[PDB]
Amino acid sequence: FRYTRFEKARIIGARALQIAMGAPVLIDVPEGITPLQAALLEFEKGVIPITVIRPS
Amino acid sequence: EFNIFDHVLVPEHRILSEEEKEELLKKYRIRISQLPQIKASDPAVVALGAKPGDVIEIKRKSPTAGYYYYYRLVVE
Amino acid sequence: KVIGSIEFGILSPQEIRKMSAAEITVPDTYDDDGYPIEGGLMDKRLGVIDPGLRCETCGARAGECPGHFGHIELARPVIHVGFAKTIHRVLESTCRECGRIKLTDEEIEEYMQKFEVMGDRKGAVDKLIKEIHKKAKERMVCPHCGAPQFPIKFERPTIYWELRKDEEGNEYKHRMMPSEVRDRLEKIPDKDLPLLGLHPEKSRPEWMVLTVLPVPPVTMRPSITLRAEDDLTHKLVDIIRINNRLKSNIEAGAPQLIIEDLWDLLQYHVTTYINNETSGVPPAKHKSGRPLKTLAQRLKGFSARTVISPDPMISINEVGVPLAVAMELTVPEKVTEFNYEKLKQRVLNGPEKYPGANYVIDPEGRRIRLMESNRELIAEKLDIGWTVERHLEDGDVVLFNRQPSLHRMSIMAHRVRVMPYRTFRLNLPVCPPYNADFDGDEMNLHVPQTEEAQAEAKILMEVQNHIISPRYGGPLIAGIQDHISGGYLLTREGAYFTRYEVEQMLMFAGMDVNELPEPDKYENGEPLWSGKTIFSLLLPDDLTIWYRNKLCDEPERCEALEKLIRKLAYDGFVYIQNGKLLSGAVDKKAYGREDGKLLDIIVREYGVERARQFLDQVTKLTIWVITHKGFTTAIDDEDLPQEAIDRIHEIIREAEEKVQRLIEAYKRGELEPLPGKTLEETLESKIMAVLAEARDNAGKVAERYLGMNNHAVIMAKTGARGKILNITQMAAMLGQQSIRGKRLYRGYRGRVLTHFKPGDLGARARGFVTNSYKSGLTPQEYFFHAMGGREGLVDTAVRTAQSGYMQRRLINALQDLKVDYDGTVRDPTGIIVQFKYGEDGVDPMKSWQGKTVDVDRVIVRTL
Amino acid sequence: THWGRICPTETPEGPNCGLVKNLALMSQITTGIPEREVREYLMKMGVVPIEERRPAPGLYRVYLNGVLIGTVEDGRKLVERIRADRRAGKISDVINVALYED
Ligand SMILES: [Mg+2]
Ligand SMILES: [Mg+2]
Ligand SMILES: [Zn+2]
Ligand SMILES: [Zn+2]
Repeated sequence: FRYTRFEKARIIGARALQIAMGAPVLIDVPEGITPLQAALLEFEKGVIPITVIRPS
Repeated sequence: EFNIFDHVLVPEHRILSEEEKEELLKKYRIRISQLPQIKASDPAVVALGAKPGDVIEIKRKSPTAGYYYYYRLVVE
Repeated sequence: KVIGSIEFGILSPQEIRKMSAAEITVPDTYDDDGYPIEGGLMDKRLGVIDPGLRCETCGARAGECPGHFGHIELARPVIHVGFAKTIHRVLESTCRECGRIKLTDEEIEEYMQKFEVMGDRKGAVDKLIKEIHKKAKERMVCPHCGAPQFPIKFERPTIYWELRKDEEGNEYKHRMMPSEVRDRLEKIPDKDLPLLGLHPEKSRPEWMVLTVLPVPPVTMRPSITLRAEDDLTHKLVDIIRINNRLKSNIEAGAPQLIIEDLWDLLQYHVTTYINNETSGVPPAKHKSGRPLKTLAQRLKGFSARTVISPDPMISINEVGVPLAVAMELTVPEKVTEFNYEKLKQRVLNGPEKYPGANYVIDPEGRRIRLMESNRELIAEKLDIGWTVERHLEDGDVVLFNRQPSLHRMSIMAHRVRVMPYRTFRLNLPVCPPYNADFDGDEMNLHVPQTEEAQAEAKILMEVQNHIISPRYGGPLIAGIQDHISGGYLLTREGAYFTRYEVEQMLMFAGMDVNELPEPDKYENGEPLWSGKTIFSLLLPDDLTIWYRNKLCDEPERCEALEKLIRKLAYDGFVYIQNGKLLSGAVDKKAYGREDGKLLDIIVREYGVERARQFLDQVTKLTIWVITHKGFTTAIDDEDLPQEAIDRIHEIIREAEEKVQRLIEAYKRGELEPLPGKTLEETLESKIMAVLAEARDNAGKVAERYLGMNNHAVIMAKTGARGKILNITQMAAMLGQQSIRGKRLYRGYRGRVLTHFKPGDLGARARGFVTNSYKSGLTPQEYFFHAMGGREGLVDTAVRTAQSGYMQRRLINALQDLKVDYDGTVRDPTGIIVQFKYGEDGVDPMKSWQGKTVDVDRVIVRTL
Repeated sequence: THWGRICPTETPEGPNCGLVKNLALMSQITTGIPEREVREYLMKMGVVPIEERRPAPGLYRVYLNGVLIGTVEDGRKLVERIRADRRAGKISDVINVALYED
C-alpha cells in the first residue's frame, strides 16, 4: 500500500526537476524556497502525480 | 552403521515431479538453466538417486526464517 | 535514448568497407616540420586534430569531432592472431569439402539440447566446447562428405598445415594458405556454427581471416608534441608498405614463390599490428630498441576538505560549513516564481556580502561571471528560466565524508549551517559512523548540483535515516563518552536539581508549557527536582521498557521483578513507564552505540522525526549536567594506600618463586612435560599461565582498595571508554611482554639485555614488568615495554593490508547483487542466487538483532 | 643490541616503522683505523700467523674482520691483555675483542 524509500526519493527528485524547468506547482501559494522543497511539501500533502509502475 | 540422511548439516532433500517442477519454474518466472545446480557426483545426490535433469527440493533449518526450501539442478 | 545492451561479435569485410570514410592507400604520415596534410593515412576526409577544421563532409572543427574510421583493401587474406587458436580448434573439428561438425545426427540433437541448458554460463560452456572439439578431432568419417580422410592440422604462430596423402604410407604436410583457409570456412553452414563458438549473424568464421583491415581514426591516433609520432601510425605505414608491394607484384608477373614470401611478410606485419607482445612474433621496435606499444598494449598497460571541530549545539543531521567554503561552493538554482526575489537579492549582493552569488547561467547556456563588470546591469530582467549559482545557504543538501570509507555509514547527507572560522562542525553522536575523533582528523565536503541528486541524498542518505547500522541489529549513532556520564548523573538515586538548574537548562531541549514540567516530586528536604523525573520529560507517553543495567551483576545481581500478574524501590533493572523513569540509571547499557535496547526501540517504533529529537535533546541534556556539576580525573584516583602496596609486593614475590621452581625443575631434567606441546614449550606455557593468573589477581586486589564512588571509577563502570583490562595495567601491573607469541628473547647471544646473567630464564629476564604506569617502569622494564609496545604499532597497521584487500575482493564480487521486486537476490546475468533474501527477507538494518520480528516484545505491547 | 645504540621510541609512523630508527644519545660510531698497526701489534703480542698453522684444535682461532690471522696460547689471556692495553691508553679505543665460548 506504500512506497519504498528508493521510490520516494526518485519521485521527489522527478517532481522537483519538473518544477525547475517551469511547470506550475499544485497548491502552494505562500512559500519562498527552491523547487526541491516545493516538491517536498507537495509530497507531504500527497499531491505529487508521479506514480511508480512496479513490475509484477 | 546407519546412514547419512537428515543429520548434522544435512537438510531434507527431495525430488520434484514434473508438476511441481513446471509450476515452480513458472512462479519465479525463470528458465531451467537459471537454478543453482547440483552435480551427479554430489554424495547427497547419489544417495537419493538423482538424475541429470532433476530439481532437488532442499529443506533446511534456518536460524532466522526457521524452515527454508532451496532448489537445484543435478548436472555432471 | 540510453544503452539497453551491447552485443559483441566479429566485423565483416562489408562493414569495414562501408563504415570507412576513405580507402587508405598511401603509406606515409605527415611530413614535415611544416604542412602536415597528406592523402593516404592523414586527414584525407578522415579526421581533425590540428587547429584547422577541414574534414570529411562533416566539417566539425578540431574542437568536438568524433573520429572517422578508414579501411585497407588487403591484397591477400590475413589470419587474425586473436582467432588463431580458435580458427585451429575450428578447422580440425570440422570437415573440408563437407562443412559438417563431424557429429552424428543424434550427437547434434542431444548436444544442442545440452547447449541450451548452459547458454548463460561462460565458464561451463567451454568444457563442452573442448569436449566436442576432441570428440570430432578423433573421427575421420564425417556425415556430409562421403568421408575424405582428414589430414590433421598443425599451427603457430600463424601458420597452418595438413598432413595429407598422395603417395601411400606417406605423411607429407601440405602447407596452408589464408585464401584456402578462409574459402574453406565459407563452406561451413550457419547450422553448424552454434555447435561451435561462433554465430551465423554476429560472428562468421570467414571474418576471422581479415580481407580488409580497419584503420583507426585520426582522433585515436593523436600526435604527442614535443613530433613524437604515434606507434599505430608507424606500424600501419609498414603494413601498407608491404600491401602495395604485394598487389603490385600480383598484377604484374607471378613467379608464385615471390607472392608467397611477400604474403607471409604482410602476415607478419598485420600480426604485429594486432599484438606486438605476441608469442613467436619478433616485436617491431622503434630505432632505439624501445618496443612499439600497439592495440594489445593500448587497452592495457565541487568539493572541499578541512579540519573538523565538535558542536553539540547543532542538529544531528546538520553540518557546520565555514562561510568561506560556502562562498566558494555554489549551487545551480533555476529562477522560478517562489525564489525570484531571493535569487535577485543574492546576485545583487554579488560575490561579496554573505548570501551572494558568483555565476549566472541564462537559458541559452552562456555562463556569466559576476566578478568583473558589476551586479548592476547584470541582475536585470532575469525572467524565469535562468540559473543562479548562489552561495551555500543554511539547510542545503551536502555529503559529509571521512576516509577510509569502510562501511556505507562513512558518507552521510547533512544540512549546511553556515558558520565563521575555518573548520567543519560535526555533532558529536555522529562520530561513530564516521569513525572520526579530533586530534587532527580532516573530512571531505561534497556539493551535488542536479535537483535529482540533492533530493536523492536528502531522502536516502540523511543522517537521521541511518541511526541503526546494517551490520548488526543496533544503533550506530548515539552517546559517546560524556553523554554516558551525563546520563548517569542525571538518572542517579541522589539526583536533586534545584529550580535554577532544571528551569534554566531545559532550554537546551524544549517541551514544557503546561503538563510537562510539573510538579516537583521532592519537597521533603526542600522543593527540588528528582533527576528521574527530569529525564522522564522527554520519552513519549507509551514506551514501557525494562532491561537490566550494567551494574546488575556480581552478588549485586538480585532480581525481585514482579510482573503485573504505584511505589518505587528499585535501582538496577531499569524500568521506564510511559515516559516515566521509575527505576534504573542511564549508562552504556541505556544509551550509546552497539547496545540494542532503548535507542533501538524508539527508532523502530517511531523512526525519523522522533529518533532525531530524542538524540538531539539528550546530548545537550546530559552535557549541561556534567558541565554544571564538575567532572574530572585527578592523580589520586588511582592511588592505593600502603596496605595495598605491601599486599601486591608479597603477591609478585610469590609468583616469582613459582617460576623459579619451574626453572630449577627444567634444568635437572625433572621432565613433567605437557601432553601435546614440546618440552621447551611446556616450560614457557606453564609460566605464562602462572604469571597471567597472578596478574588478574593483583588487579582484583586493586579494585578493592580504591573508592568505587569517585569520578574515574564511574567512567570505568558507566560507559565512557572503560575496561577492567586496562585498570589492572594502570594501578597493579602491565604483565608479561610478548613478541608475536613467545616471550621477549631476541637480544644478545646468551640473553635479552646485558644486565642479566647468560641463560637467565627468570621472570624479570625474559621480559616481565612488575611495576605499573603509576609506580613507574625501571630502566629494564621501560625497554621491555618498548619491545612489547612495538607489537601494537606493527599488528594494528599490518591488519589494514589484509582487511582492505579481502574486502576489495568480496566487494568486486557482490557489487552486482540486488533485491529484485519479487523479493529475490539475483546475479546480473539472471541467476537466482537466493530465493528471497536472507531466507526471511528482513533487512538486517531493520530486524531486532537477527530476529524476524521480536515476538516477545510485540506481545507485551498491550496497553 | 639496540640498547644504547637505537632509540626505543623514536620511530616514524607508517611503513617506515621499524625500518628507519634514530641513534641513541649514548652511542659512538667507529672512526678509521689502518690494519697495519693492528696486525703488527697483534702478531707482536702472540698471534701466530696463518703462513704456519694447522690449526684445529689449536685451542684458539683468532679473527680480524673475518680474516683469521692466527692463534695464541690462552684465550682469556689475549682478551684481557688487549683490553687492559686499551685501558692503559696503550692502544686505540676503537679496537674490540670478544671471546666466543659456544
Ligand atoms: Mg577516535
Ligand atoms: Mg583521528
Ligand atoms: Zn570528423
Ligand atoms: Zn565432409
